[PDB]
Amino acid sequence: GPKFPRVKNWELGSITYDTLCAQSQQDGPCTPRRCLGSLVLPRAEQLLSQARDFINQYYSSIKRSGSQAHEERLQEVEAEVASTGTYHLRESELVFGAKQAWRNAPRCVGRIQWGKLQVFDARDCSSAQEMFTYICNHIKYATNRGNLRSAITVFPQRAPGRGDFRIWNSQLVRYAGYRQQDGSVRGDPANVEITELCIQHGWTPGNGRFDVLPLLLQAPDEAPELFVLPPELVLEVPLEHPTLEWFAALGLRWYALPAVSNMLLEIGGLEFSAAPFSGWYMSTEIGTRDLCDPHRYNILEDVAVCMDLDTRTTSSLWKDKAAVEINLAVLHSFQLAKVTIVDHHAATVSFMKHLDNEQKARGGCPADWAWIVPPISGSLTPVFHQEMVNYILSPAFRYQPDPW
Amino acid sequence: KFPRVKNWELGSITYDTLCAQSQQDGPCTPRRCLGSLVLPRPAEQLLSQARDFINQYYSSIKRSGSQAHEERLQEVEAEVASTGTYHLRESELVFGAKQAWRNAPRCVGRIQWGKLQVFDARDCSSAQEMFTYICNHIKYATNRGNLRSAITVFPQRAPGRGDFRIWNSQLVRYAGYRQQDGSVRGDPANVEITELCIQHGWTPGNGRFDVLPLLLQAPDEAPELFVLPPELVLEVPLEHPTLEWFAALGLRWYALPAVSNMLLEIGGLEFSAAPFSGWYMSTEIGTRDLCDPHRYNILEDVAVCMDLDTRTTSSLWKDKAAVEINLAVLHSFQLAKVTIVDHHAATVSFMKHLDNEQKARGGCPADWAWIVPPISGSLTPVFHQEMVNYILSPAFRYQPDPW
Ligand code: HEM
Ligand code: HEM
Ligand SMILES: Cc1cc(N)nc(CCc2cncc(CCc3cc(C)cc(N)n3)c2)c1
Ligand SMILES: Cc1cc(N)nc(CCc2cncc(CCc3cc(C)cc(N)n3)c2)c1
Ligand SMILES: C[C@H](O)[C@H](O)[C@H]1CNc2nc(N)[nH]c(=O)c2N1
Ligand SMILES: C[C@H](O)[C@H](O)[C@H]1CNc2nc(N)[nH]c(=O)c2N1
Ligand SMILES: [Zn+2]
Repeated sequence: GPKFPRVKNWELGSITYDTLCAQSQQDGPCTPRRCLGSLVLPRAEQLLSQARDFINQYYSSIKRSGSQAHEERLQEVEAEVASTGTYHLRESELVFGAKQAWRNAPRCVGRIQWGKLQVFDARDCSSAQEMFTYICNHIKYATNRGNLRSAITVFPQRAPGRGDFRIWNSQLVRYAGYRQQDGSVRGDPANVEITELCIQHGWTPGNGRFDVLPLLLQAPDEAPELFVLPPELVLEVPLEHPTLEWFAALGLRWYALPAVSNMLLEIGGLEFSAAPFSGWYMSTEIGTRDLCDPHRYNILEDVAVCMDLDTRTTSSLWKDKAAVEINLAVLHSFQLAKVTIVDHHAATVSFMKHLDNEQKARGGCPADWAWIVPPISGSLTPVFHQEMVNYILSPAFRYQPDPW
Repeated sequence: KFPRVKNWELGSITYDTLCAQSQQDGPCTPRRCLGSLVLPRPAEQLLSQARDFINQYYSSIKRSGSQAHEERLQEVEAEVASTGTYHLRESELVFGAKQAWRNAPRCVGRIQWGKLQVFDARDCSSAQEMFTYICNHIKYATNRGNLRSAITVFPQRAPGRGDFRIWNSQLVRYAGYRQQDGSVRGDPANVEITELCIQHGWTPGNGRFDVLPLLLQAPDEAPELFVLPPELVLEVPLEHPTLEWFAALGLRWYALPAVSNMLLEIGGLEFSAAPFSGWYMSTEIGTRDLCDPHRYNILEDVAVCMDLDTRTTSSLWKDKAAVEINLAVLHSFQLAKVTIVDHHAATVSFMKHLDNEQKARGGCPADWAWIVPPISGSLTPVFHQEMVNYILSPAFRYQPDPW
């Protein structure tokens, strides 16, 4: 009977109703006529009502809803907008909003960790050199010699008629992709453009499969400046397999720290164009997507040849078998090197726990089924059997187009 | 207006224009996507669905606007106006059936859509006759292992009476027997239907792979029980190409996947019993049927045979055993010479189908969550392909269990 989306788990037969989706103040790309759930990108008074709503969220979370401190903050916000066209978050409001944005992110399977996020405030930053210092500090804290810690650094918000703080790299740590004489790519094909941009801005490039890119950092109304990360700060894990002795001879490696640098963090209508955040990897990200996507490192055939598989027919399941060993290699190598990582089984189990916590706390959890289900062994994980409702809540992270 | 659809592996983009032909709303709204939900919960109407469908039929034979087209629209007007309903010509039924398959967004096997044997069983008046028709279908579709797609269409729904229904969800299914210890012997998905069969007089077996009888219901009658002749149900014992102990697990599956509980809708008419069959994609058996925790749940058994470390998720014992179970399914079907398709072959052919449908109709409705296989998703090309989901008619439609 409840007038809210009914949500079922088909493994366990259990039912919930999502009431949180009523809080959503932003349309996705679906209509009654057609579902667009699988698209990667969907394409004055406004600020105030967004600001008012965020402040209500803040005072709810500290249980001071309706208090005069709440009403005074409301009054203080609209008087700021009244005279400057914008307003500013208090420190504890920023901390709240950043965690809430992570909590609200439908595509993230790691949200059980949402309440544990180090928020570095960098809203004082005023140069690209200073952005560099801030980022190096973030990487150091976040990496913590392999005992990885979730973190976000928040640079100054968009200002009317002032250029943006931007990190040009899509991640803080990524490998170069060098377009070759014969059309092929050495390194990571995903990163051909950013690699070419780094060179155009004066970077002397390497010639390897795994060259850490430098950072391209843009302070307001200036050309971006180039910064090389000192190698001692970028922790990497050489890949070996627990029983296949030859795997180490492949010279494969990956970096410890997954750190998104190109997303817009929106809080109460305010927009933080540079606010890089980092966690730790789920092993499928490296072992399945990064290493096996045809349009990435594409190592599946090489590994299956080493494994002596029949690569000439689909029904030998050579792709499936090779992908499994590569994944096991990612896990074993990170474990050996004492770098935090989580396999897709533990990650999804922990996300089911998170669904249950959020059901109690907020009456639902926005989630993108296609992104939550891992790219190998999907139905072997509990999330495969769990219906999910997807909607946009704010605070939010947002994809933003490349600044070039 | 028209959604951009992108393949992320290849960089190629199409636009879906077919979706403007959808007449029926799905579960999503701009506020929230419900695309992952398995089921979401007069004469003038029927006349326009009928006109539209007849328009589709004559268009498909390139006789659009001809005398036979106009006179067939008149026939339908006249029949509906006098009786509240009408009847399809056999060739139109044939067209409608193929098109309902074509339009099925959860089906990865649609490259085959133009090749479907259609049995007209609309002259059925008893559970007995239904049983005979079902037996011909099975024998025909099975064809000693060289499987052939088929559908049998029983009499349509009528305003003045109950439905023809097949109580079973599939024609061939294994029994599930609830035990004293609250565990299940056989297939846990079929405990309820096994219990109905027993209640309607079936003497039950006691194995893990006991083929269920059929419960067939003619209008307003109690369902009747019919045992499938064991020589008609082709089965495949499962063994592994290199792991010799696998055969000892005594595992087996049936050759013929035949859905018997869906409703076929054509030109506004509803066929409540219209069982259809193709051939298996190996992951349905290897991954879902055998490995789902609420199914035969054999993963831990196999992984232990393979001597894997089960104590820890990080050894990827589940992933290892799942692949070997799938391989055993493929090998066993190929050895027994029964048609089967692996998920790589199937999804590659589906990509081709998307390309064909783009040229033919300017799109293809597809449910990404159902099209992407349950193991090795991103290792298939469909993972990287955006898809657009919507309801076209003719259609297969889910219907609730008759009891
Ligand atoms: C703590 C360990 C974490 C794990 C294991 C984790 C896991 C994941 C995974 C597997 C994805 C899908 C990525 C892909 O397929 O490319 C993802 C996406 C995402 N994660 Fe988490 N995450 C973690 C921490 C964080 C943190 C600290 C934040 C932000 C504060 C975050 C926010 C996001 C966002 C916004 C996305 C969507 C990215 C996009 O749309 O490109 N995650 N995460
Ligand atoms: C010829 C070989 C065929 C293959 C390889 C194939 C493959 C598949 C697969 C893998 C699924 C999803 C099954 C699941 O996860 O439960 C499916 C669903 C479906 N198939 Fe096909 N199929 C074939 C033939 C047919 C035929 C002949 C029809 C009807 C004439 C058909 C209509 C459907 C429908 C309506 C669904 C959705 C069923 C539901 O919602 O329960 N398929 N198919
Ligand atoms: C077109 C486009 C849209 C979009 N929303 N995201 C992307 C990039 C997706 C993407 C690719 N590689 C890496 C990531 C980061 C994933 C990531 C982030 C964090 C914080 C932890 C963790 N385990 N994993 C994200 C591209
Ligand atoms: C609650 C519910 C809803 C729904 N739409 N379908 C189902 C059953 C789905 C289902 C389960 N087992 C088996 C099948 C048959 C799938 C199937 C059908 C055909 C014709 C060929 C082929 N290779 N595979 C379908 C259940
Ligand atoms: C087309 C499809 O939406 C796209 O390939 C998605 C599918 N699911 C995904 N899921 C995750 N976690 N990451 C991705 O990059 C993708 N890609
Ligand atoms: C909740 C989720 O939608 C459900 O488990 C779906 C996912 N994808 C599927 N895909 C196929 N082919 N068959 C299924 O039964 C399912 N189950
Ligand atoms: Zn949707």
